Amino acid sequence: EAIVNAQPKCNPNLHYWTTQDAAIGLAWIPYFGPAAEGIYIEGLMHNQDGLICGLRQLANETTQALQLFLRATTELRTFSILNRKAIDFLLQRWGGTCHILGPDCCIEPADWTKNITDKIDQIIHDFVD
Amino acid sequence: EAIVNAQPKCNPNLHYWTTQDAAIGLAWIPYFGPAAEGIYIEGLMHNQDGLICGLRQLANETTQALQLFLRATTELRTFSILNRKAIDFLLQRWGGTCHILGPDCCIEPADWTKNITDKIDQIIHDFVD
Amino acid sequence: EAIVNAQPKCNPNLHYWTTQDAAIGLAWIPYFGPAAEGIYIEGLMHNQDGLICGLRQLANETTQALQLFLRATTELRTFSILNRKAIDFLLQRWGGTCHILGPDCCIEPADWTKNITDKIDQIIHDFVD
Amino acid sequence: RSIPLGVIHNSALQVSDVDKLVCRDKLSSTNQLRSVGLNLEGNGVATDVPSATKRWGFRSGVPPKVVNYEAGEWAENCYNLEIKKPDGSECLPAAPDGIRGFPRCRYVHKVSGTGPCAGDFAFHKEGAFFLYDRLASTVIYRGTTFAEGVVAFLILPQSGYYSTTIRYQATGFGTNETEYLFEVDNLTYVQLESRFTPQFLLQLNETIYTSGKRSNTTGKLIWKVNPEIDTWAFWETELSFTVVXXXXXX
Amino acid sequence: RSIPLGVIHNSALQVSDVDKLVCRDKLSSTNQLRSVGLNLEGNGVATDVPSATKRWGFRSGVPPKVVNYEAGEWAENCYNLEIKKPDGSECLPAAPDGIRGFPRCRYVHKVSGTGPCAGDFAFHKEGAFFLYDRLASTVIYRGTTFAEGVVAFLILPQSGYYSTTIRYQATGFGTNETEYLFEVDNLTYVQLESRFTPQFLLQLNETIYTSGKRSNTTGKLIWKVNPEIDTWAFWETELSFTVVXXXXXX
Amino acid sequence: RSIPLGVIHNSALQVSDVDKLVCRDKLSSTNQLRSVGLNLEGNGVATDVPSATKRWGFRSGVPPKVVNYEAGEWAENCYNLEIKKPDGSECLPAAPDGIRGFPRCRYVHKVSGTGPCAGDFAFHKEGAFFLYDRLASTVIYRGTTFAEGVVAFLILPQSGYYSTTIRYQATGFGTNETEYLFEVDNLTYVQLESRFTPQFLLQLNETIYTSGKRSNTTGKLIWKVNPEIDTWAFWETELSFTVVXXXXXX
Ligand SMILES: CN1[C@@H]2CC[C@H]1C[C@@H](OC(c1ccccc1)c1ccccc1)C2
Ligand SMILES: CN1[C@@H]2CC[C@H]1C[C@@H](OC(c1ccccc1)c1ccccc1)C2
Ligand SMILES: CN1[C@@H]2CC[C@H]1C[C@@H](OC(c1ccccc1)c1ccccc1)C2
Ligand SMILES: CN1[C@@H]2CC[C@H]1C[C@@H](OC(c1ccccc1)c1ccccc1)C2
Ligand SMILES: CN1[C@@H]2CC[C@H]1C[C@@H](OC(c1ccccc1)c1ccccc1)C2
Ligand SMILES: CN1[C@@H]2CC[C@H]1C[C@@H](OC(c1ccccc1)c1ccccc1)C2
Ligand SMILES: *[C@@H]1O[C@H](CO)[C@@H](O)[C@H](O)[C@H]1NC(C)=O
Ligand SMILES: *[C@@H]1O[C@H](CO)[C@@H](O)[C@H](O)[C@H]1NC(C)=O
Ligand SMILES: *[C@@H]1O[C@H](CO)[C@@H](O)[C@H](O)[C@H]1NC(C)=O
Ligand SMILES: *[C@@H]1O[C@H](CO)[C@@H](O)[C@H](O)[C@H]1NC(C)=O
Ligand SMILES: *[C@@H]1O[C@H](CO)[C@@H](O)[C@H](O)[C@H]1NC(C)=O
Ligand SMILES: *[C@@H]1O[C@H](CO)[C@@H](O)[C@H](O)[C@H]1NC(C)=O
Ligand SMILES: *[C@@H]1O[C@H](CO)[C@@H](O)[C@H](O)[C@H]1NC(C)=O
Ligand SMILES: *[C@@H]1O[C@H](CO)[C@@H](O)[C@H](O)[C@H]1NC(C)=O
Ligand SMILES: *[C@@H]1O[C@H](CO)[C@@H](O)[C@H](O)[C@H]1NC(C)=O
Ligand SMILES: *[C@@H]1O[C@H](CO)[C@@H](O)[C@H](O)[C@H]1NC(C)=O
Ligand SMILES: *[C@@H]1O[C@H](CO)[C@@H](O)[C@H](O)[C@H]1NC(C)=O
Ligand SMILES: *[C@@H]1O[C@H](CO)[C@@H](O)[C@H](O)[C@H]1NC(C)=O
Ligand SMILES: *[C@@H]1O[C@H](CO)[C@@H](O)[C@H](O)[C@H]1NC(C)=O
Ligand SMILES: *[C@@H]1O[C@H](CO)[C@@H](O)[C@H](O)[C@H]1NC(C)=O
Ligand SMILES: *[C@@H]1O[C@H](CO)[C@@H](O)[C@H](O)[C@H]1NC(C)=O
Repeated sequence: EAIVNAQPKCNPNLHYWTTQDAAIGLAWIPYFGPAAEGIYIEGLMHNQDGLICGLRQLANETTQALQLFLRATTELRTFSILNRKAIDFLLQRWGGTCHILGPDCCIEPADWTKNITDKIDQIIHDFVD
Repeated sequence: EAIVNAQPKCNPNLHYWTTQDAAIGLAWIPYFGPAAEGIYIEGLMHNQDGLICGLRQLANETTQALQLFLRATTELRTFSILNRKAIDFLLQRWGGTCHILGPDCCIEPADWTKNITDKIDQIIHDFVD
Repeated sequence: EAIVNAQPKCNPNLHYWTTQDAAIGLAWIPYFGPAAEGIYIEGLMHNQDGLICGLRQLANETTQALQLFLRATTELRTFSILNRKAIDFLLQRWGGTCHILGPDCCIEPADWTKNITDKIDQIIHDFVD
Repeated sequence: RSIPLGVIHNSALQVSDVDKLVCRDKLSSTNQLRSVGLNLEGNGVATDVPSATKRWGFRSGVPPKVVNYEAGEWAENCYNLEIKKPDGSECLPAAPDGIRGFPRCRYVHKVSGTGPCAGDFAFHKEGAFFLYDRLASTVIYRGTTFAEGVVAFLILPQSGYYSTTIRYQATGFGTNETEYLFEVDNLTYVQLESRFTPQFLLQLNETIYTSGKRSNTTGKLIWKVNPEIDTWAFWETELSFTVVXXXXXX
Repeated sequence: RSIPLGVIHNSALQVSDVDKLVCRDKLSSTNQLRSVGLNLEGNGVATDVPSATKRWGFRSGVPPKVVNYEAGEWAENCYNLEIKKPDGSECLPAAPDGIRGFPRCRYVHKVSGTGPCAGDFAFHKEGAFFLYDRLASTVIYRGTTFAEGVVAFLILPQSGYYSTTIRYQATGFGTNETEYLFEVDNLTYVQLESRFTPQFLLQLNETIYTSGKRSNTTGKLIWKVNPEIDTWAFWETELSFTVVXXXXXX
Repeated sequence: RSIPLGVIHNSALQVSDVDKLVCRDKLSSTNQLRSVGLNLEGNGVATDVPSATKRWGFRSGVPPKVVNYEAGEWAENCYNLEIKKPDGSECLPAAPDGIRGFPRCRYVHKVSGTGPCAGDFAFHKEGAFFLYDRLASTVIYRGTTFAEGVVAFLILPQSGYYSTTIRYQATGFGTNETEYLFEVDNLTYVQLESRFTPQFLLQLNETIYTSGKRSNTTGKLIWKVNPEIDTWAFWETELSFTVVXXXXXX
């Protein structure tokens, strides 16, 4: 379904920080590198396609399922949410037999079609004696 | 192989508990929700297809490999057993080149067969001049 | 790229230990089994194909990316490096639609080719009236 | 070895693994992967405190290990141990953060007492696990309710709760000279034997209270049941008191 | 339920999951999977200490839980709590190993004081999370800077930093009779109200210092702002002092 | 950057990643994925205590980090540090739960002593790791045997053990004025130099014992080896004593 922001306000700009930083010399060595306060890069995203106000509503609506997931897990949890999403993605497409030209099989025989029906003109065209 | 229950007795019924519970109002909020004792749902499984007595023997026979796995891992283990099983499942089927009509390739070209041999009657049937 | 050992020396032999050990009787039971010092098996690898000197240089060159990965993660890390590599491997091959005979699709229609062009001699050979 | 996996084929449970399935086998979601904890109770093991404690022992040099499991079985008998050495130090480690007791126990057999505890950790002598709240361990944690059991891993195809605490005192725990007493109150005890069921212990407790057979002094009173009194698995199912500080309940 | 996933379709953000994508949807790397922490600030919640603390409460019987997130939002208002019970014991647990404060805060509202703290852990009454350094928790940790917020999970398609600490004293924390004081120095305080913004508090602090309105004795001096003094969300934007130990700032 | 992966192609080891393999490359099991710990020893680094300790240093503001590895290399030289500050407080943190010493060490160089320790944690100055039992850390743990080394990640294609502890005393640890003494007994020491090999230290210890060169009083006796005494990497390979409390071993 779509995302309907129902919050009292929306800050349309996302001034964000992350740690997804080529290192400069020996800065990668923990002994010489930055302190914990200096490992962050910053960025600024605007509300193009309404993605920021949609993101704020998405995080708000994620909470119930997230809290119910955390209640059901023990704090000795041994799996990551995003890795399990990646595994479930692959299991949805490839967890069973892929029936070609089916709705649940992500196999396009496009070039394989115009490689057979293209090369029929090697047996029907060469029918001379 | 099959599962042969070799236990002195078998309780054929599994009165089980789990935490795989639509929430009721604000019950998902940890501040308002249930205590740790009240997060469990219960169920009762009977020995249809001998699954319960087979399950008891399976858990018994799993112990050696499970203990040997736990001895070889450090208690800082960073991977889950079931996620790794899911990954190994996909690697077994899709970890290499899928040779169509092979025994290790889970690709059924069924409808793709009766889409070519069906549509041969567009070139062999239309051979008029 | 290739691995160029640029170390002052290389020990060409790898006298290694690991815990990848059929158990002997009740030795799998932790109460009866070995102590922590006795769970290791040993092996000796020689420098065939220069793999040992290449391995020493590889571990040396892995450090920067490994340290930068560890700086960016919190010590509450919930995913394993090798499982994520396995997932990324599958996502690279099967994360999208597999176009048959494409460069990024690992589907070989070899036997499927010589099952159609082989069985054309059931309709072109049987054209009698 | 490799951890076996339970899969349903031909209307029967079979042991297999992800590397020996066929293309017909369809695993389309991690929801089909399940870990279950099964109680040793269900296999017919003796559950009384004397019999159960004989299956545990102390060992050093082996670090404890822990594995998750998602679903468990309602237990009739659980155990909760508070054992010390004669010098007063604790025999069992405190439960790590986030390890709660087994969640479904009809009878929790709480055992307090002493023993030499010749070992850093208490392990299961038969290789089984100690089942806590969705967590299986190789060792016993102090004052934490557990059920003995084992774990299975499955590929699935695409009723009020009451708990009663039964308290015991123990001497010589761990050794082959262990003695157990069933605690009626802080000064009235019954010498315990293997044949006493939880139901018999609760009725003996109710009989002693209503009949005034509790100790009415400051000293310790221990009752003995005469062998002439007696009354399968848990799922398939005129007293005279005179003192002889020992005594006899006929 | 199942944890929702944000995906971009038709130039708009939509909620979906990995089980309801189409073959056109291409996930070729875990780099496309991202967790983000969004601050309640961005939704228009009141951020003053009186309003913010009303959203938190103490509860027992619920273990704390923690989830990772990779990217977060620069916060204008964060909070750092040092609350004790009247008997002197700590109300909040020490931060677990490796949990650092929220990394980007323009104003850290440090609140020290007392309260009954009728509960083992402090939770968010509206179900939100307390955002620390790339870690979201259900409970508040002692002396650890946090921002209130929530977490979203996404599938992506294939400017100096200054922080100012604003210190408060609190009585009756948690109850519905909580009192707050803004600390100018260890002996000069201002009775706090919800309408005071961080910018107004810093200018009131600079005015009190330069005008010599700090306490020049050993006793405690508390200023009150008269309601005649006053001056939207954070992103869209002649004083007389006489003492009446209370006083008034007109 | 992205963590590199070792793969065998054309009878040679190459660095690559899962995103730059070809369809011919077959990864059919996680068993083909392996992490290995390689010792700095194998690259030809000086392993004596003076040389090795110069590669470590104390730093604050950087949290420690830890990564698993499955297989390791037998080490000739390991290290085990017990360093305190002059005020008696510990310089190094206790090993976290489940971190055991490196499992294969021919010589464990145990170093006790003092130093300023101007930093919360001791890091490797060259960016290497400290290898423990199947666990690599960025910092040194107290009294825990480690080998210096680095970790590699691989895609595989589809002999008695003896350990000897060599004890040292150290002053000015961490600084550029560090002094080391080889401990023969609790009252007999040898002033240590970089050129002394483990084999030379063990023979010097056996010579001092059998020749009665140990201290026979209550005071401290320190021997010095004269530079005229001397005797490659570890894998490719008439004494007069008079006292001058210093002394000389010619
Ligand atoms: C191509 N990028 C551009 C626009 C979409 C894609 C993703 C990125 O923005 C992400 C984002 C995630 C976390 C922090 C900052 C930006 C994004 C995805 C969905 C909705 C909003 C932003 C910038
Ligand atoms: C369709 N379900 C039905 C019958 C097979 C399938 C699986 C489920 O039972 C599971 C189960 C797992 C854990 C707790 C309780 C039930 C099950 C699988 C294999 C063997 C026995 C039970 C009930
Ligand atoms: C078939 N094996 C043989 C040779 C290649 C393959 C892999 C194995 O050696 C591994 C190894 C890994 C960790 C410890 C010891 C051996 C190996 C892979 C790459 C480079 C060197 C060794 C031995
Ligand atoms: C009410 N319960 C019942 C059915 C839904 C809810 C959850 C519980 O789930 C069972 C189950 C097994 C097979 C099919 C459907 C539900 C279950 C047992 C063990 C582990 C997970 C789920 C049993
Ligand atoms: C400098 N930053 C900028 C671009 C590279 C570096 C890393 C950061 O990455 C963003 C991003 C989003 C979408 C496309 C490219 C970069 C980013 C935000 C949140 C989480 C991860 C990455 C923003
Ligand atoms: C006896 N060892 C020998 C062979 C089986 C057992 C286990 C060990 O395994 C090696 C190995 C490498 C390549 C092929 C087969 C075995 C091994 C080294 C490092 C990490 C895992 C395994 C070596
Ligand atoms: C498994 O069952 C057998 C036979 O009942 C028993 O001897 C063994 O101890 C059991 N294993 C465990 C781990 O309980
Ligand atoms: C059992 O206890 C007796 C003491 O009466 C002792 O002699 C014997 O060694 C014990 N047996 C074992 C196996 O410990
Ligand atoms: C019984 O003894 C225990 C152990 O000291 C004590 O905690 C408990 O309060 C006592 N109960 C009564 C009723 O005396
Ligand atoms: C024993 O009986 C008394 C009397 O009602 C009761 O209060 C007590 O709980 C009983 N003990 C147990 C273990 O049930
Ligand atoms: C006093 O205690 C005894 C047990 O020592 C008990 O049997 C007796 O009933 C009590 N007194 C009376 C008058 O019943
Ligand atoms: C989500 O937004 C609604 C409406 O603003 C609000 O009532 C609710 O408390 C929010 N949920 C969380 C977890 O903040
Ligand atoms: C609010 O505080 C008053 C004290 O004046 C008290 O009587 C009342 O019960 C409180 N309300 C709540 C909901 O706690
Ligand atoms: C103010 O009081 C705090 C709390 O006791 C104390 O730590 C601090 O040193 C004091 N500052 C001054 C300037 O007195
Ligand atoms: C209040 O003003 C004084 C005067 O410069 C300054 O030192 C102090 O940091 C200010 N307090 C805050 C919280 O900014
Ligand atoms: C002394 O303190 C008072 C506040 O109690 C302050 O207003 C006054 O300015 C100070 N003294 C002088 C001479 O200003
Ligand atoms: C890798 O090798 C180079 C050259 O020998 C050396 O300078 C560098 O310190 C090494 N890196 C690590 C992490 O040991
Ligand atoms: C080395 O030690 C000397 C003391 O003799 C000191 O003066 C000098 O600063 C030190 N060098 C470094 C780099 O610390
Ligand atoms: C040597 O000194 C150490 C450190 O105090 C001590 O633990 C050890 O017992 C001593 N050994 C002898 C033989 O005196
Ligand atoms: C030194 O020699 C004595 C004499 O045998 C021996 O007991 C001791 O272990 C030796 N020390 C070392 C470190 O080998
Ligand atoms: C007594 O100790 C000295 C060292 O101070 C040693 O060289 C000497 O051999 C010992 N005494 C005798 C008689 O050897």
